[PDB]
Amino acid sequence: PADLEDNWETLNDNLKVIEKADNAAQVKDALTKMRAAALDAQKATPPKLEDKSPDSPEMKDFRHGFDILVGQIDDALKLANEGKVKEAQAAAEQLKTTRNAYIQKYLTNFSTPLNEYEEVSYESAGYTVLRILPLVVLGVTFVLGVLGNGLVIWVAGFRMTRTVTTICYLNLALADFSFTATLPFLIVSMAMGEKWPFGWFLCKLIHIVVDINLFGSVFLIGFIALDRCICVLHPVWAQNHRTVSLAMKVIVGPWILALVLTLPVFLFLTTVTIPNGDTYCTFNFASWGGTPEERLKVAITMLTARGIIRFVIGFLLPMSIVAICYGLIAAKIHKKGMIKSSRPLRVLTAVVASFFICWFPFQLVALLGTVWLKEMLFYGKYKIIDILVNPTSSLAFFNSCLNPMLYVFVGQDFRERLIHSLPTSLE
Amino acid sequence: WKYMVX
Ligand SMILES: CC(C)CCC[C@@H](C)[C@H]1CC[C@H]2[C@@H]3CC=C4C[C@@H](O)CC[C@]4(C)[C@H]3CC[C@]12C
Repeated sequence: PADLEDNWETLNDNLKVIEKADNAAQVKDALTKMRAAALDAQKATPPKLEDKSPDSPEMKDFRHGFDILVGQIDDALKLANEGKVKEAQAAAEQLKTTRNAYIQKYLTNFSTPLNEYEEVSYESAGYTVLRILPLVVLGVTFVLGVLGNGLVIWVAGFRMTRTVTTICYLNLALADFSFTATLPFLIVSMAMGEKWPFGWFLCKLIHIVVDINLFGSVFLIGFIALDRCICVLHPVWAQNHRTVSLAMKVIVGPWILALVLTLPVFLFLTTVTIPNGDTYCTFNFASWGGTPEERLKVAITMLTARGIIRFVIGFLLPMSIVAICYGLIAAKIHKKGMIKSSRPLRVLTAVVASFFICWFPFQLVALLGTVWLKEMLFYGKYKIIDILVNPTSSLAFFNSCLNPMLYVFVGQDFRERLIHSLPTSLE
Repeated sequence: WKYMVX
């Protein structure tokens, strides 16, 4: 067992002490601490992790790089024991160059998504059908989403009467429609092993439309829950204050919040080109500001902040609202008689179950991937997290075509209004 | 690690 993080923390910390010089034994004290850290860093090599065997063309080369690292440490160490602090610091500059090679080697392999279509570890027929499965789910979500939410845009948007309810369903329909309309670009990207055959402009346009509407979808779901909660708990306040004019103002909130949380996509998402002929639409971590050492710490904190916001703001906030609001509604109906209970109980327990079943797996996988970010960076561990992204993503994406039946067409006025709008159709 | 929506 060994921790590469504390090793490279010791290596970078002592490299700064060597630049301070100020003495001769101070360079020797730092280089000795660097040599101990480089030895442990050689012990933390993933030799057993990737084909455990002696004398290998790819396993004995990552261990040979530390020999050149330890070799350069001795070069600066022999010149330090001779009192010459100038030749010792000059040899430490080459020691920084190889350190920048390992940091870039960690960042490039990290920003490169693992192409599970060519890896031998996922060659079995089981993994082969589990890669087509999220593609099929996105396929049926594309057709059902653009039609299901398209009908709501037409019916509840132009055929029904402008109420607070129809405005809520229209915004929810415009969110899921704009999202599901980008599924063809994401299904061919997932089918090519996370590659991006589209331009740099589409890499930023599509993933912004995705993050804005998906954030909007869950935020509006919680907004509908809040509005439904106030009607049942405060019916007198609703008829005297719940107006269409007020709903026009307070509903821009969820969209502004979805727009701000998408700024990281607008600024740091771009098309990167791997050394061979492969293009990926990801965060270009190996092309940010500061020293290469600084690019390592800002990459973890950025993805940590992104994983926290995805879980807390993107799930804990709407899930708590949905659970509490419909829970307070279930208590208000349990109080008085069954006058308001015109909708079956399967309707009340579906908006809280469909939102949880669809989002919790993906939110759980993305959350585990955030707490194991460093384990994936220094060791490439927890590859099951990457494997489960697409399957759990498609499940959450499928919620964008279930909301029409859960919220809109579950009522009586919407379903019959759609029938009379289409001429000569089956009932 | 892969790019995740959210
Ligand atoms: C933090 C996440 C994970 C869970 C949510 C915890 C907090 C915010 C929740 C849990 C139960 C909630 C309460 C449940 C019921 C009521 C009664 C209602 O008339 C006013 C709000 C009030 C008092 C809620 C306030 C918010 C509340 C205290």
